[PDB]
Amino acid sequence: LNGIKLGVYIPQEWHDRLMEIAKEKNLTLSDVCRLAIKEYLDNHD
Amino acid sequence: LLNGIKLGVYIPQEWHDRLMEIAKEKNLTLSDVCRLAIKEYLDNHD
Repeated sequence: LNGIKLGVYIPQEWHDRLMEIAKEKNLTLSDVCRLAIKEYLDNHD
Repeated sequence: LLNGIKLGVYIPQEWHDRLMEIAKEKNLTLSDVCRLAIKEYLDNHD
């Protein structure tokens, strides 16, 4: 994407479970990452 | 090596500057805040 980069390290299995979701949905791992981010941010009004 | 793999995810500024603000109120790194944004998300896929 554009805008502001992230350089987070996460648990190896997490990644995988994020890579299998991204497959299943026809997204990339960034896409699904933004998904969880925006979903988090939505929780916090 | 608890953590380990790196992500590079290009996200809007708004999500960026705003995640930052949550961190400072939970006292966390910008990075903690995502780690759980992600974990919760992965939890909510059963």
